[PDB]
Amino acid sequence: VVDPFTRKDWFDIKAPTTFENRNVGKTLINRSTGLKNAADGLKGRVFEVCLADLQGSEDHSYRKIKL
Amino acid sequence: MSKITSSGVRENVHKLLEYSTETKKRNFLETVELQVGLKNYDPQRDKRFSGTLKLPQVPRPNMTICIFGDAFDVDRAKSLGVDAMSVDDLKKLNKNKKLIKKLAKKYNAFIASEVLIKQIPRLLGPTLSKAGKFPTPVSHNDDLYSKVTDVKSTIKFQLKKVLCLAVAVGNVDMEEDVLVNQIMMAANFLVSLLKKNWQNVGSLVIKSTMGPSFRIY
RNA sequence: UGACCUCAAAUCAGGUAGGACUACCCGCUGAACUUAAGCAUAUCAAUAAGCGGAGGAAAAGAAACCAACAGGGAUUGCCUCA
RNA sequence: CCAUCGACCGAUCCUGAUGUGUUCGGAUGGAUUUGAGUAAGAGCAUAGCUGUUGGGACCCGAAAGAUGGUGAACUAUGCCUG
RNA sequence: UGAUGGUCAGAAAGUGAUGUUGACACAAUGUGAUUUCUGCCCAGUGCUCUGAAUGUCAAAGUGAAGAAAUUCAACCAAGCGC
RNA sequence: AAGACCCUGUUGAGCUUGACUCUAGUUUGACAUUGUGAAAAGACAUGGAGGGUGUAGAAUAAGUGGGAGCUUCGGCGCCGGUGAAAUACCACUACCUCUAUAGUUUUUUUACUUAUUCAAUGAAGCGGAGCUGGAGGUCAAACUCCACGUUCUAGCAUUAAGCCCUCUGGGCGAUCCGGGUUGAAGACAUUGUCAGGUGGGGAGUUUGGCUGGGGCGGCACAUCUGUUAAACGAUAACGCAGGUGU
RNA sequence: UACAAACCAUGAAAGUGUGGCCUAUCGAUCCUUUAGUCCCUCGGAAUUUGAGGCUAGAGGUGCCAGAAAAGUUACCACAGGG
Ligand SMILES: [Mg+2]
Ligand SMILES: [Mg+2]
Ligand SMILES: [Mg+2]
Ligand SMILES: [Mg+2]
Ligand SMILES: [Mg+2]
Ligand SMILES: [Mg+2]
Ligand SMILES: [Mg+2]
Ligand SMILES: [Mg+2]
Ligand SMILES: [Mg+2]
Ligand SMILES: [Mg+2]
Ligand SMILES: [Mg+2]
Ligand SMILES: [Mg+2]
Ligand SMILES: [Mg+2]
Ligand SMILES: [Mg+2]
Ligand SMILES: [Mg+2]
Ligand SMILES: [Mg+2]
Ligand SMILES: [Mg+2]
Ligand SMILES: [Mg+2]
Ligand SMILES: [Mg+2]
Ligand SMILES: [Mg+2]
Ligand SMILES: [Mg+2]
Ligand SMILES: [Mg+2]
Ligand SMILES: [Mg+2]
Ligand SMILES: [Mg+2]
Ligand SMILES: [Mg+2]
Ligand SMILES: [Mg+2]
Ligand SMILES: [Mg+2]
Ligand SMILES: [Mg+2]
Ligand SMILES: [Mg+2]
Ligand SMILES: [Mg+2]
Ligand SMILES: [Mg+2]
Ligand SMILES: [Mg+2]
Ligand SMILES: [Mg+2]
Ligand SMILES: [Mg+2]
Ligand SMILES: [Mg+2]
Ligand SMILES: [Mg+2]
Ligand SMILES: [Mg+2]
Ligand SMILES: [Mg+2]
Ligand SMILES: [Mg+2]
Ligand SMILES: [Mg+2]
Ligand SMILES: [Mg+2]
Ligand SMILES: [Mg+2]
Ligand SMILES: [Mg+2]
Ligand SMILES: [Mg+2]
Ligand SMILES: [Mg+2]
Ligand SMILES: [Mg+2]
Ligand SMILES: [Mg+2]
Ligand SMILES: [Mg+2]
Ligand SMILES: [Mg+2]
Ligand SMILES: [Mg+2]
Ligand SMILES: [Mg+2]
Ligand SMILES: [Mg+2]
Ligand SMILES: [Mg+2]
Ligand SMILES: [Mg+2]
Ligand SMILES: [Mg+2]
Ligand SMILES: [Mg+2]
Ligand SMILES: [Mg+2]
Ligand SMILES: [Mg+2]
Ligand SMILES: [Mg+2]
Ligand SMILES: [Mg+2]
Ligand SMILES: [Mg+2]
Ligand SMILES: [Mg+2]
Ligand SMILES: [Mg+2]
Ligand SMILES: [Mg+2]
Ligand SMILES: [Mg+2]
Ligand SMILES: [Mg+2]
Ligand SMILES: [Mg+2]
Ligand SMILES: [Mg+2]
Ligand SMILES: [Mg+2]
Ligand SMILES: [Mg+2]
Ligand SMILES: [Mg+2]
Ligand SMILES: [Mg+2]
Ligand SMILES: [Mg+2]
Ligand SMILES: [Mg+2]
Ligand SMILES: [Mg+2]
Ligand SMILES: [Mg+2]
Ligand SMILES: [Mg+2]
Ligand SMILES: [Mg+2]
Ligand SMILES: [Mg+2]
Repeated sequence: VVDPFTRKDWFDIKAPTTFENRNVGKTLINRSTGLKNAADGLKGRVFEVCLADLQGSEDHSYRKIKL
Repeated sequence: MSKITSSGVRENVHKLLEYSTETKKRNFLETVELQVGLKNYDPQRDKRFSGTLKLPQVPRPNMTICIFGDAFDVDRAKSLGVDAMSVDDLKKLNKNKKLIKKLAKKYNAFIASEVLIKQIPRLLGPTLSKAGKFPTPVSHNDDLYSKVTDVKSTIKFQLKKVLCLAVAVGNVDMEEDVLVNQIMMAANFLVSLLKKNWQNVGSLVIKSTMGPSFRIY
């Protein structure tokens, strides 16, 4: 009826410098409007990414990091 | 309530006579062009209106005229009367867009005689006439020079499709109060032509080929 | 160190109010019996009872009146309107 | 004075002249209609008996309703002190 | 019923009872020591609970027409309905 | 002892209840009490300035009433040709827009405190800032945070000691400033007036007749046919057999 | 029910037809609504709305000459009645 995906804005996720491959990926959220900013409703999100991805090496395949 | 302010228009034609006798100008007299504002109406939606009565004194002091035809015409406007015509293009023309377009854009008023009943909706029609021409009711046993000198006094007041219609006439030769109320003897049509009559007024401006606006209604 | 404004105190100086009467008078408040052959609007009634306040009278009173006439001319009362 | 048939005035209905602010006017002639009328006034006033209505209403009589006041010396219950 | 409270009082109040109180309390009911138990029914009448969408829906307010009085229409709280 | 049972009365009262009609209270809405900001979606109004066609005029009209270099100049020039409407125009009006001034204006959110509301105290220490330490690790230079005299004991603590200046007195001791006593709450409650709901807690009243007592039944209560009805007509019973509100 | 004055239907006509072959099959005041006359009034004078009048229907009273109306009293009262 409305296709709610027309109002989504994409953001990039950056990991801390302790890891090597700091470009974790992308997320989305409802686009920032007058009533609600996208920023405040976006902080506090938790991403679970494999440690092997954050370092390239497969030796960390059995650990997964919450960011 | 009727926004008639004759005493207000007395001091305003003086302020018109300021920039037409005092203040600064070329030297002399010109075209009085006092305006209005006009609100509370609607250019579309409703209908149309018109009203012609010959004003007290002489408006157009240099009225432009072009008398049509030669049949019962001209022979009444020779010698003491100027203008007239010599048909000529009434048999040619009729295929040129101009000449008739030139006649309309040059002179300011024609006539209607008793034979022009043909030419107005035949030789012109969609070519002219209906574009904004008003034939003058003139015949034989009539007032002659009196009713065509009052043609200078014959003002209009028709409706188009714009909320302006702030036209005026006259000249500055008038005495200290020959206008003022002569203009008020022209507001009668503009009153009784609008829907709510004396209500559809948005502003009023005193002005000519000379002034701006001196705080009026 | 003195004005002003507002607010206080005194057994300050001098005054004033209260309470009473009931017949009449100026207001507030306010029933029901009754009548309607029942009864609720109505009626009794803008009355009884209750409260406040005067006087020889009180109140009202010199038009933000009546009129619709050929016009009257503060208030009050009687007769009439009815 | 009685019975009956008529006439006049008002209301209602019908007709609708000269005329005219062309919508007013309403002459004239009618109608099993209608009025507490006219048709040579009869009333006003005082008094009396009788009858009527409102009033306490021929006299006496409720169970009820309302308003304003007086009681916990009996007694019910709490408290205080014995 | 956790005090901006429950239950109750007063015509009102800058007014009161519980209250020198605070859920082992105050207030409102039913049954009626102990023993052993208190089954099925929420359709009705109550009581109670939510209202994201929602039929009904007052005054005020809104919009339109009208010269106005006014009329019509939309919206529409609680409640009812669900 | 003017039956207390029974009936009648257009006589009551106590009590009950979705009988009729109301009502205290309460609840819900609106208006007033009622003020100050910010933001959102937006609408307006006012000040600006600026903007435009499909052809044709190469020339971007969007409007309708008119002459003449005005501004040194003369860039472009002022009706005559190209358009339905004319190339400095002007004198101003009228529209409209899409930019800006920080103007009033509805619905939603959250900020303020002075109205209002709650409470306490013998209105005692409030707000802000500053001295001192404890820290952050200082990477300029002292920014941030914390604290700033009392904890084995059923004692005691009251009407300043001490120091500085000399001024039978002033300052420190006892840091400065603001005189908002201190909290809560806040333009919402509350309160006033109407409006809708709820309201046996309470108020007022009513709750036919006939009738072989009354009640229940029935309707003989408005009525029609035949008979009772006794040969005009009339004639009763909760008499007989039946009917009507279509 | 029989006519009077209209306007009609039917029938060749005379005639008949003013609801149902006859004897039952129904409804005041106040209020509202519709029709009619397009007539009178809104009272300082007018216009247009609005309102009020006059005449005829309808909305209904079945307790049918026409109140707006639930119970209980073994707590009971009064006026009476053989
Ligand atoms: Mg003294
Ligand atoms: Mg006294
Ligand atoms: Mg009273
Ligand atoms: Mg009496
Ligand atoms: Mg009575
Ligand atoms: Mg009686
Ligand atoms: Mg009674
Ligand atoms: Mg009264
Ligand atoms: Mg008295
Ligand atoms: Mg007195
Ligand atoms: Mg005295
Ligand atoms: Mg005297
Ligand atoms: Mg005087
Ligand atoms: Mg007088
Ligand atoms: Mg007098
Ligand atoms: Mg009399
Ligand atoms: Mg004639
Ligand atoms: Mg005639
Ligand atoms: Mg005539
Ligand atoms: Mg006449
Ligand atoms: Mg008579
Ligand atoms: Mg006589
Ligand atoms: Mg007596
Ligand atoms: Mg008597
Ligand atoms: Mg008497
Ligand atoms: Mg007595
Ligand atoms: Mg009573
Ligand atoms: Mg005692
Ligand atoms: Mg007792
Ligand atoms: Mg004792
Ligand atoms: Mg409480
Ligand atoms: Mg108070
Ligand atoms: Mg408690
Ligand atoms: Mg129980
Ligand atoms: Mg118990
Ligand atoms: Mg037992
Ligand atoms: Mg048991
Ligand atoms: Mg059980
Ligand atoms: Mg089962
Ligand atoms: Mg159930
Ligand atoms: Mg249930
Ligand atoms: Mg409403
Ligand atoms: Mg309303
Ligand atoms: Mg409105
Ligand atoms: Mg809505
Ligand atoms: Mg609702
Ligand atoms: Mg509900
Ligand atoms: Mg007796
Ligand atoms: Mg007795
Ligand atoms: Mg008994
Ligand atoms: Mg009786
Ligand atoms: Mg009673
Ligand atoms: Mg009773
Ligand atoms: Mg009793
Ligand atoms: Mg408010
Ligand atoms: Mg304090
Ligand atoms: Mg606060
Ligand atoms: Mg408020
Ligand atoms: Mg209120
Ligand atoms: Mg109510
Ligand atoms: Mg209420
Ligand atoms: Mg109740
Ligand atoms: Mg009762
Ligand atoms: Mg009986
Ligand atoms: Mg009965
Ligand atoms: Mg019965
Ligand atoms: Mg019976
Ligand atoms: Mg009867
Ligand atoms: Mg017989
Ligand atoms: Mg017989
Ligand atoms: Mg006939
Ligand atoms: Mg009049
Ligand atoms: Mg009737
Ligand atoms: Mg009737
Ligand atoms: Mg009866
Ligand atoms: Mg009854
Ligand atoms: Mg018993
Ligand atoms: Mg019994
Ligand atoms: Mg006997």
